Amino acid sequence: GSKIISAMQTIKCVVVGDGAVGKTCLLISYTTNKFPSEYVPTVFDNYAVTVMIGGEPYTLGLFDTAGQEDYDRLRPLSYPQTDVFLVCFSVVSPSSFENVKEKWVPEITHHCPKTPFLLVGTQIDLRDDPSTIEKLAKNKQKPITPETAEKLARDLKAVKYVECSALTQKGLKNVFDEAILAALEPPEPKKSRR
Repeated sequence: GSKIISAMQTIKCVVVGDGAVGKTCLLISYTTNKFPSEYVPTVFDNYAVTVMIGGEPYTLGLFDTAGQEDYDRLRPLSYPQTDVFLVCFSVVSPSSFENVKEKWVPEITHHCPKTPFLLVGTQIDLRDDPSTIEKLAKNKQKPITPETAEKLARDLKAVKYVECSALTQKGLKNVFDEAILAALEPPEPKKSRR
């Protein structure tokens, strides 16, 4: 019975995998909607901002691999929290979204198979640019197909599968509505009688 609508349930997202090695831009836009086109690691990072689905605020605390001199304990005390799982999907690489299955599912659902599973297409701003080509250029270009992505999201049945470059926003408000809907899970006392 969550309190009335709204309220920053706080959504700590655990991004797993790299996907076209371009997940940075996502976190950037996840907070500044301005990926590396005009963003770079020149200041302290790691934080949660508050977004808005339809007028409700939901913080998103992004958490990637380790990388802290402080050396946190093997078991963080964030157990009692959200901790969603943003499986970075790769539509700008050759079936890169599939290595995701190989180690990302064993890192998110085999690890925390609670519900928050969001398959998000990454670096989609280069899916149409040669930018993501050097990333692989094995195929001199190769974006995920409609039989590729659904192919593995069908294998994990995440919370939801989409595509949206960090800065593009063709579905970030959706992955963000999901990432939050995956870490804020609203009550289900809906009213029937259509």
